[PDB]
Amino acid sequence: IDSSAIASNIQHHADFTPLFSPEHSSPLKAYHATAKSVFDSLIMNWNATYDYYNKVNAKQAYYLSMEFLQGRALTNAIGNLELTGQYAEALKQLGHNLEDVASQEPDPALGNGGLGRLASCFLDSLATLNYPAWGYGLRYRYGLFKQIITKDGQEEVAENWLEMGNPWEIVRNDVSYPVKFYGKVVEGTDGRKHWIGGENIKAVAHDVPIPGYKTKTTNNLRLWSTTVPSQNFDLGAFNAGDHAKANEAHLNAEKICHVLYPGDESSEGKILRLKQQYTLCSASLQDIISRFESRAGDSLNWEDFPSKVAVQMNDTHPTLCIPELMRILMDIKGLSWNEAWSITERTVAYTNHTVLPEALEKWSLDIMQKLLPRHVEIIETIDEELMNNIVSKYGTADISLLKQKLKDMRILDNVDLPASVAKLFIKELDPFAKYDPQFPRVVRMANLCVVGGHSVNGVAEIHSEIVKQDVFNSFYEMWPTKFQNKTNGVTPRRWIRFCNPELSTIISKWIGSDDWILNTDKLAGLKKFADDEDLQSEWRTAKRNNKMKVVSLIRDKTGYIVSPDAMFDVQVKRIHEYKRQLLNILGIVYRYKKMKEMSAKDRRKSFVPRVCIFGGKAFATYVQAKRIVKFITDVAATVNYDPDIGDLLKVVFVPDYNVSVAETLIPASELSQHISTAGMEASGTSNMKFAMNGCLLIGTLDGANVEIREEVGEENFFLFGAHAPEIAGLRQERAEGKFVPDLRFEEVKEYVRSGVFGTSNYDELMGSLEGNEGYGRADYFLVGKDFPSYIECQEKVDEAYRDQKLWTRMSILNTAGSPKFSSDRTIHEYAKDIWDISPVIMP
Amino acid sequence: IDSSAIASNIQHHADFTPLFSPEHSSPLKAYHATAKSVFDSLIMNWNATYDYYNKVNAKQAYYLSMEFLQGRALTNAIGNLELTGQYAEALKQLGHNLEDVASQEPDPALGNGGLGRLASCFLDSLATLNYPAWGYGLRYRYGLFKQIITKDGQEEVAENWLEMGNPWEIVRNDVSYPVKFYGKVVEGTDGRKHWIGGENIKAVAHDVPIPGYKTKTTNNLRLWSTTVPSQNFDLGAFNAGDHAKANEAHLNAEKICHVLYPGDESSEGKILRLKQQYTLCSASLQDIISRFESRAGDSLNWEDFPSKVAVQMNDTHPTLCIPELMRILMDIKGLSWNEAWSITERTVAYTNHTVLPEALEKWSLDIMQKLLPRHVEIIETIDEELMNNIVSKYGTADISLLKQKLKDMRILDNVDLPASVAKLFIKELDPFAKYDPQFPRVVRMANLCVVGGHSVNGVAEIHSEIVKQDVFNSFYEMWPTKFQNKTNGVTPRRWIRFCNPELSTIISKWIGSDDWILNTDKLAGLKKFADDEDLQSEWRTAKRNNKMKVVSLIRDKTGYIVSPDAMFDVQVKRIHEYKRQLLNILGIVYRYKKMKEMSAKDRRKSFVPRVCIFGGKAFATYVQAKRIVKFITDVAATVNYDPDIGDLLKVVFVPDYNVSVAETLIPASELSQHISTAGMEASGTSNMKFAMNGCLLIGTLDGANVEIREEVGEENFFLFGAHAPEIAGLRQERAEGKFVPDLRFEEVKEYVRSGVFGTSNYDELMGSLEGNEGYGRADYFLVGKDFPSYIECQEKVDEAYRDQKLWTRMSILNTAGSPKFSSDRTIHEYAKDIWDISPVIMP
Ligand SMILES: OC[C@H]1O[C@H](O[C@H]2[C@H](O)[C@@H](O)[C@@H](O[C@H]3[C@H](O)[C@@H](O)[C@@H](O[C@H]4[C@H](O)[C@@H](O)[C@H](O)O[C@@H]4CO)O[C@@H]3CO)O[C@@H]2CO)[C@H](O)[C@@H](O)[C@@H]1O
Ligand SMILES: OC[C@H]1O[C@H](O[C@H]2[C@H](O)[C@@H](O)[C@@H](O[C@H]3[C@H](O)[C@@H](O)[C@@H](O[C@H]4[C@H](O)[C@@H](O)[C@H](O)O[C@@H]4CO)O[C@@H]3CO)O[C@@H]2CO)[C@H](O)[C@@H](O)[C@@H]1O
Ligand SMILES: OC[C@H]1O[C@H](O[C@H]2[C@H](O)[C@@H](O)[C@@H](O)O[C@@H]2CO)[C@H](O)[C@@H](O)[C@@H]1O
Ligand SMILES: OC[C@H]1O[C@H](O[C@H]2[C@H](O)[C@@H](O)[C@@H](O)O[C@@H]2CO)[C@H](O)[C@@H](O)[C@@H]1O
Ligand SMILES: *Cc1c(COP(=O)(O)O)cnc(C)c1O
Ligand SMILES: *Cc1c(COP(=O)(O)O)cnc(C)c1O
Repeated sequence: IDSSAIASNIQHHADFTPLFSPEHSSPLKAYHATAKSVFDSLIMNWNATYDYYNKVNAKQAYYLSMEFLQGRALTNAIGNLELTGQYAEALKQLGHNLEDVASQEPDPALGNGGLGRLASCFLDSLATLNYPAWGYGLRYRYGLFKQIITKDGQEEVAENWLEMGNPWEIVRNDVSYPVKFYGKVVEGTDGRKHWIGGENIKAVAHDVPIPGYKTKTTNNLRLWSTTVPSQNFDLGAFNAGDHAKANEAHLNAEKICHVLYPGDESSEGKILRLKQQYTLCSASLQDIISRFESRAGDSLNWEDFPSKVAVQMNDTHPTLCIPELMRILMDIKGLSWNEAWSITERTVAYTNHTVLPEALEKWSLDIMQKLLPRHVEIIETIDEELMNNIVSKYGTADISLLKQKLKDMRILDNVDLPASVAKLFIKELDPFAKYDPQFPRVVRMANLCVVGGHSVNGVAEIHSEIVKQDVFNSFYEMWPTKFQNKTNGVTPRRWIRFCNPELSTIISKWIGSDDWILNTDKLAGLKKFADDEDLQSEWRTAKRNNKMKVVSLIRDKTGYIVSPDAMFDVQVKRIHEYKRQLLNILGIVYRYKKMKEMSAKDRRKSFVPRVCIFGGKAFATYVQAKRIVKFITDVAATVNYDPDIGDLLKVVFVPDYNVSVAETLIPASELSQHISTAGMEASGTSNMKFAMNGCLLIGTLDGANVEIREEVGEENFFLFGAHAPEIAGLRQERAEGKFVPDLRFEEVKEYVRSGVFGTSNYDELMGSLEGNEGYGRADYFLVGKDFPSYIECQEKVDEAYRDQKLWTRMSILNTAGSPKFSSDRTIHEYAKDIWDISPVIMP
Repeated sequence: IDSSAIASNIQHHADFTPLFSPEHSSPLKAYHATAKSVFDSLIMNWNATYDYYNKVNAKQAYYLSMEFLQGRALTNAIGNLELTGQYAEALKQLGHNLEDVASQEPDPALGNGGLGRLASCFLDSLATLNYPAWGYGLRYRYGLFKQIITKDGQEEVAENWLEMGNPWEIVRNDVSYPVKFYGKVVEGTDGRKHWIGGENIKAVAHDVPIPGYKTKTTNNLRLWSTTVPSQNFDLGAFNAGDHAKANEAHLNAEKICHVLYPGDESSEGKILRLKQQYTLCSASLQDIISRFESRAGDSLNWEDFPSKVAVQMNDTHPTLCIPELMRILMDIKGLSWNEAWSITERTVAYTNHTVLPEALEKWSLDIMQKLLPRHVEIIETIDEELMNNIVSKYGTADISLLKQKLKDMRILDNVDLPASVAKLFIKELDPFAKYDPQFPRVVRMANLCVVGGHSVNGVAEIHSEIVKQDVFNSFYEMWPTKFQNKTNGVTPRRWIRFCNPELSTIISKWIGSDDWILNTDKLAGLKKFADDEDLQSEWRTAKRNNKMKVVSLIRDKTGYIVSPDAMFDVQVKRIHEYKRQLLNILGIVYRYKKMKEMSAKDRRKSFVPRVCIFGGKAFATYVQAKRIVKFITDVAATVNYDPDIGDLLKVVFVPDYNVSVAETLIPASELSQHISTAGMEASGTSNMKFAMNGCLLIGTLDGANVEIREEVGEENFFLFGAHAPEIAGLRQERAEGKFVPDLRFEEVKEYVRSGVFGTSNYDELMGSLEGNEGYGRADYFLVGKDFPSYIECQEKVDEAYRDQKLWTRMSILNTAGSPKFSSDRTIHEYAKDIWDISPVIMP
């Protein structure tokens, strides 16, 4: 299977599955063709893998998520098939360049943060390790948004990734499932419940093959596109002139897949958010059920269901899986409550990803009751049961104790207790056991997930402890055997081998083979070579070579001109008060001010030259975050064009940070920042990407840094800031006026109010770092607190960078320390300890 | 290139361009694959033809139309490539059946009536005869509508043909043209006009190859799909919860291509109707201009434009081509008025298709002025010129005469005359030369088309005379050399060879070859064999064999059970008061009543057994037409289940009449009806299809029947009814109470009011056949008048069918008489006498 045949297959797809005029010649045209030529290998293998799983009828694992940051598939598919050399040559013959062709691929608009990229890494590992597993998600048309950076700060534009269609997917027209909204429940002849009426849509499957590395195993991300049958278009409306009304039905079905995490401060935004989730659950489960039945055939027994199916709820979005499975098993197959509940408990598992409350979903019962009346019936029964198990395991005797246990674990909050439990609170009836109209009736999804899943895990050792101690305590006490940990990871094929081929050469040379790509434990053999100077020379050169690609990026995307002989200092992540991009920039602002009040001789002596690179998207509606990116941009303009500074300091905000950007940025990075308020980050995965590439980490004792420190060693990691235990203390200290800030921190704040950074003075932004009390103020994320610790920590980073022997020694020990953070071992752990699945290898 | 390789190509497309799960097995899946396997041959040849035309830079002809009834492509593509035998065998190997696979193809929803099917026939002839010509149109998503027949009559459902995508098209992503609505005009530095602002959309090309018969020549139907760039989607709107507002821009662009001939009783429906047309013109012309320029290259001279381009305006919908070409030539290329006008005059030509006023488009100036302000400026200048040419060619002297000439030919009606011409009417100023607010300001498009095109033709000899005498008289007088005739035709490959293979065997046998398919004149050699009994036997059997396919159709689509040993009497056409389906059914109702008042012995003696088959769609908003289909259905129920009748008479209304239905119906037909009120049908093409298949015609001296009678001979055609000259006379006779109807016609009307045809008595419908005066009444289409002539004519049809030697002799002479009605010679005529194009044969 040689390069000359491949160049013919490329030509073929350009001409015989064409998207452009024949005489037209574009890199973009070359991409759609090359994509399709590669894809042929994936279809062959996809079908082989599909057919073999059906034969073997092995337990299949199903990963549900609202997010998938797939990123560009081309170079990773080609790389995994090991046709990387030959596709490169093929494109030379045709007057093209692979790097240039690959760069025309649009990033799928299917995700946002770690949650999505984690899921994606997971799928690559799962395929690579021959595990039978699919991903289920929604096919978002416009995604979250494409970030543009103007003079007003961030602006959001809808993404265009599907405008010419996605070559990396396959429409499965025979795979359509009906999904239902609103309606009402009634009891049929056969005493069985029947959910009728309401609005009805159909979800259609779009498959995205996941090619394994050096394996024929090709798994699948099945993506739901919602629509309605053309007949639901209203010609009466259209011919009468009312063209929007004519189109109402199509809009409502289709908007479900328009935007990721749509704004929900409106009742209409909530209903959509909820329709998004139900669709994911309903369509996905129906399909899972379907596959179980065709494989079972004549020998069909539902008790076999949890031994053939594992469903993984990634955060609380897919919670509805639980009652949805109960609906199908009872209303459609005629299983009894306990029979269905037993099966459900053992099929579902839950991973929590953040102690942040935007993930601890609460829903209005009234909305849910209206949209999904049958599911509320089911939850009502589940919550009645849950309370009877609590009654058993505790009280009747101690009522005030029992009262507390019931608040904590209740799924439906502020509802009239079931008759059974209300009994215990007569005096008559206690107000606690009664719905209070002064407050909302709420459905607490996280509790329902804890009840419904046989396993509950977090994503880092510190975090899964927080989960057991702070978040779900009464539940841990009841079912200690539910609670686990599965520390996150990242695929080393996309995040070393294919994003950083230059380093990858150096790695396989000194370890003696390239097997580490798969058996990443074998990177540890670099520890001993850490002080060899010849290794160090190749290692430093590689970093420098990758830095020149970023100089191109910054030049092109922002217009700024930046030298690669400086320290590349990066912070790229979702723009949130808690991740504290604000802390970082203010630290830069302090050094900027010091440089400006200092002689040009001393400037060289005092500070190492840096290029401080920010990136990430600010949730559009999040007002304060958006002001933070605006602010960063303003500082950039002021610093980069100052002749007193020059190449001693540059500050750059790279627009539209996504998988593609990270793939260039990360390998070129020498210092990355992960400086979240301690105990707020659950894990974080860029941490792990950076370390794999020999990037050093400056950060807090928070999430995955903790374990990353353990692996690479305290001496090869820049630690600063208050620790997790001390947080709420330092806050309440602030509340009673007891915190007095560093003199240097007051200096910076006022130097910002000086107005040297444009016509804006930002008294409003600095205002969130002041006062003792009140929402949006009181420096809740401890920026002013950790400030002095931090800027002092940055002095030690300077001094280390001065000894490039040391810096490179440490650089190397981070790569040597990374193997724990391979998504491969994250998968093994999941596979053994939760899913209980076995690999399946085709002959 | 053998059948065994083709079956592999089919398998390949099923697996390597898949639309369904791999284990799924459907006739439908087999179609999409087979379609794609055939398509590969078309792409090869499409590109060969494309490239060769560019080389030769031969004058290209461009057919613009709002309609294209393409019909199913599969068997016609396969047939034209002459791979018909081998594709049939290929499908047997794969466990499938071509007829069964072909029947899964959805009819494109791209047309409605003759206008569309004519255009389509034309494209097949043009490719077949090696003429360089494209068709330009819009890609309608939901089409006009899918007709369903319920107990309430007709109901309209939006068509679903694109739900899985069209295998027979190619998206040309590099071909996008901006189209602009509203806005305003301003004068730039360079004294040149500039149209700025307003709403902006983009039209994208979708190509549909037109394979020629036994030729490599593969021409093109370029179809415009309107949209906007994803960035015009409003995230602010979406995140705020206002999901319709977020989507407003996309809806407005996209709705342009949603429905064919959208209802326009609303100002909003008119603006759309107009946006549809402008888009067709604007996008198409820009593309034409573009191709001219790339072929011209360095040697570019605009005086060469009409020697390289011919644009054909099919009816008044593409009228805007005229001022649109003027816009581009002046505002974009900088040609002067006379330079651009000279070129425009010689590029554009106009075909009028009906003296019916829904085609003689009048537009409100105020709407047009708002939507297309620059185009009105241009029309204003054209109308000023037109009036100066009339001033020259007539008056100043005779003013009342000149007044009359100006009313008739004026493009803008009820507008203030230009200063120049207003001069001639001072007394002061004559009210005639002044805008009267008591009436609308109107733009008369047909006049503009006459002014703008170097040729004006009709579509049958009688009609093109009507056009010169009645419709455009003053214009004919001014420019007699503009006015022509091009009698319509139909492609004999789709309408004999491939719809009727059984007959096609018989044809090539007795003529000695199959060259007639191409050189259809050679059917004339059948005249002499008309009385050979062995020919007659094969001929009768074929008809009977094709009738058994219709028994299946009627059984399946309506549920009625009908014997093929009866006369198959068909009327299938758009349901219009003027085509007079009402006349036909009432004639049936008369025979029904006669049979019911008669002994069962006499019933056999008096009437030949018939199956009377109606079909066609009633424009949804057209209230009276819809009542006519309702009525027909009610009669069907009453007649078909009457034991006194049995198989002596059946009446059937076939739902959703389209190309596909006609392909089964026509070859099986023995009598077809074309009974329009004389002088109202321009041509008609089903006439010609029926005759080609040996179907006899009963009809009026109207449109193409006239010439069809001339060809097959008066003795082989059933003529009835008042003639064209006598019409308006018979009407005004009615107006002054002088018409007294036949006693048998009053009998039928009252027998309908009897209520024997269901709970409806239809006094409202019969009401349109009564009175002397008033809109919707007064029997304007002369149903009661022609009635006695007609039912008596049907007695002669009975008596002829009794002598099957005679009937079959006549059947044969109709096929022998058809060659004139081949779209091939219609094309030759157009090509020589209007377009002035030459064929181009590749080596
Ligand atoms: O992949 C990364 C994470 O993804 C998921 O988190 C998403 C949330 O579930 C989703 O709701 C959304 O959350 C945004 C809020 O909707 C939005 O209001 C805002 O929150 C602000 C609020 O606007 C403001 O009034 C207040 O002062 O501050 C709030 C934050 O403290 O922003 C939210 C996100 O930035 O977006 C999330 C992804 O961006 C998973 O749930 C999570 O576990 C993953 O880590
Ligand atoms: O392909 C066949 C023909 O196509 C084109 O004709 C189309 C018309 O241009 C288009 O406007 C439309 O016309 C329909 C009217 O819009 C609709 O109102 C109705 O007209 C009725 C009216 O509703 C009613 O009030 C009155 O009593 O009677 C009117 C008719 O006399 O129906 C019209 C069509 O049935 O549809 C046409 C195609 O269906 C070409 O223009 C034409 O030349 C072709 O022959
Ligand atoms: O982004 C989340 C939000 O959390 C904090 O809200 C505090 C607030 O200070 C209190 O008044 C009360 O409302 O407790 C909340 C935490 O439980 C921050 O105040 C705010 O800055 C931050 O944006
Ligand atoms: O479908 C068209 C429509 O045409 C006729 O309208 C007549 C009408 O009778 C007159 O009162 C005046 O309005 O002249 C028109 C023709 O110029 C028919 O009357 C009507 O039945 C028919 O539907
Ligand atoms: C790895 C990755 C993330 C997650 O980063 P955190 O460190 O968890 O904030 C987000 N976005 C993209 C594009 C990534 O590649
Ligand atoms: C030929 C044809 C027509 C045109 O028929 P007329 O006799 O002009 O009314 C309309 N529709 C279809 C599907 C056809 O095949």
